Amino acid sequence: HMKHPLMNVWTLWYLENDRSKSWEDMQNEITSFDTVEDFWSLYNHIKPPSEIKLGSDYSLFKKNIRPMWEDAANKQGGRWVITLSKTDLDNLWLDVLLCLIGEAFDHSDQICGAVINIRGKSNKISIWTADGNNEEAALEIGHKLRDALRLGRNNSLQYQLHKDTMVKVKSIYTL
Amino acid sequence: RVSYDIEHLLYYSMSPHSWTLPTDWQKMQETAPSILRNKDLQDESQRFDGDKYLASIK
Ligand SMILES: C[n+]1cn([C@@H]2O[C@H](COP(=O)(O)OP(=O)(O)OP(=O)(O)OC[C@H]3O[C@@H](n4cnc5c(=O)[nH]c(N)nc54)[C@H](O)[C@@H]3O)[C@@H](O)[C@H]2O)c2nc(N)[nH]c(=O)c21
Ligand SMILES: [Cl-]
Repeated sequence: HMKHPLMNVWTLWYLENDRSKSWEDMQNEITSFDTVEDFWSLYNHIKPPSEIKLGSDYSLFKKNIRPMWEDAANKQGGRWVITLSKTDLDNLWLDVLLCLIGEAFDHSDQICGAVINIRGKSNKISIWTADGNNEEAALEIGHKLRDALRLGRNNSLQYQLHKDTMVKVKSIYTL
Repeated sequence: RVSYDIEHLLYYSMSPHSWTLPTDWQKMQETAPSILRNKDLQDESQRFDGDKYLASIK
């Protein structure tokens, strides 16, 4: 007991690299947590992004929201994409996780989750939001990220609608 | 709003409860063994150091 409660319940998903399954089937629900200490409990006992296989993902989403386009919470939504050192990547991922659970965003209801893609060429870190046409919320979330993650002008920050993504990229907001 | 800044989140990382195994550890071992680490609680050599992580930022 005596653990510090979080505002929301979060679920960690692990996209496995298994071509014998469809993409949706690859999504493995690891566990959920709703206190700060339980988050660190999970974090201290799962491998950082820089240590897991290529083609796999880590996704942290609010309870009852799946990390996929099909989920009702994401249908009308989009993502702030950050295009990308092992230490640099792990720490950036952690800082995003701490922004989420710490509720650093004023438009909290618009937050769905965050996804980190681990690929051979490069690695993406994305923050998914509920309504892509809600520019006020999207921009506010965008500014919090750039400020919190201390993103320099070196790297870019672009918002992409899920509908434009699945049709194969158009970025409607940039910061 | 129930919120926490990075300072406090990092501080709570050095609690004992932040090192003990997750509740679903058994099921995690059964469904996703490839991503698990630090299985020996006696060894905290690779435990996350929040105080240093906070100090490293300046
Ligand atoms: C988020 N999402 C992804 N897929 C699925 O995963 C692929 C890679 O995504 P991705 O998110 O890894 O994209 P990128 O690598 O950045 O580039 P991107 O341009 O999107 O990647 C295309 C490349 O990925 C290859 N690819 C196709 N299926 C997969 C897969 O299951 N896993 C991986 N790692 N690569 C795949 C494909 O052959 C091509 O070379 C997408 O193309 C969707 O099929 C989803 N499917 C459903 N139903 N719902 C979703 O919400 C969803
Ligand atoms: Cl606080």
